[PDB]
Amino acid sequence: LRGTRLVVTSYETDRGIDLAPRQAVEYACEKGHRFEMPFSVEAEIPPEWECKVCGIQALLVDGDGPEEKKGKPARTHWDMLMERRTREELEEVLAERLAVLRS
Amino acid sequence: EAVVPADAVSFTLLQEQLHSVLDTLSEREAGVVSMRFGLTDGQPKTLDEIGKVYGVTRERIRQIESKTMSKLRHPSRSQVLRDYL
DNA sequence: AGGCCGCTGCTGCTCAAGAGGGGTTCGCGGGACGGCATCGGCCAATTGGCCCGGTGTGTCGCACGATCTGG
DNA sequence: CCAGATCGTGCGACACACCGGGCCAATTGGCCGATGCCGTCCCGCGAACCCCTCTACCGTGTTGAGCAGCAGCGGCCT
Repeated sequence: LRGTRLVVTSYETDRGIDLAPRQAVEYACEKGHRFEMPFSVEAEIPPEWECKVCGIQALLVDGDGPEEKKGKPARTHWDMLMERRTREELEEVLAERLAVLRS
Repeated sequence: EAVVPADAVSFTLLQEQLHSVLDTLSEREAGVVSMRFGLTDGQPKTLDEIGKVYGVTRERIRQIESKTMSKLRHPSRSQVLRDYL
């Protein structure tokens, strides 16, 4: 039989090569974890990353990251109740339930 | 995708034999060929980069490279390199 | 009648079904932009021709002439 | 005996040996400068590509052998 893992290789070595320049950017975690990351000089620095210690969101040493609201927390039972029913129906069922409870 | 030792040794021999053929060429010819194809470093530099070292014009770098290819692509130095292709 | 000391049996582990709505990919084209690639000239530059002008030194083509071996 | 091969010697030719002159042929090879087609990229639209959402007659159950530990029980002991 013949088989191949989807992996590519090159006839090439580490000796006798000059490495391109890189810059170390520092990131900090909420709990105090700090780490360094090497990036190419001809690169853009993203504002947010994941931590190398506890796998939580982390920002740069200098903070310039605001919050943009995401639109998909809506799903609850309350908003569906608003969508399905008007306020008067909820008020009258509420009044009936209080009446029977205090009865 | 397993490194076959025969293929690795063949490639190493090809790499060692390629430099010798460039050795018999003049200094400028071997230098410009190596820089253009990045044999020594792996980064193929532009014609202006090559001409900066020697100070010759871009067009000069264009011509000097062509003569080297004509020399190597001749029935006088091809035999040493025919097998590896 | 509970605690406890043994027996004895049992078990377990191991070796040989649609429909709608929406953001994103990519895939064709589609052309615009900038760039490098290809073709008449062109003259006065190193090597190498291509010789004049002298002899000499030394090979070769042949004349006079002596010695020697064979005929 | 003596005459040509071999060699001595001589005269000439002479194929260049020199080391120096004085111009030239061929043959350039660069890209000079001018002209032209292809690679890259930036949209432009559209086909598909993947994800999420909702539908209300109703309907209510998947072998042998060897060795060791634990549960039940007979029977003292208090």
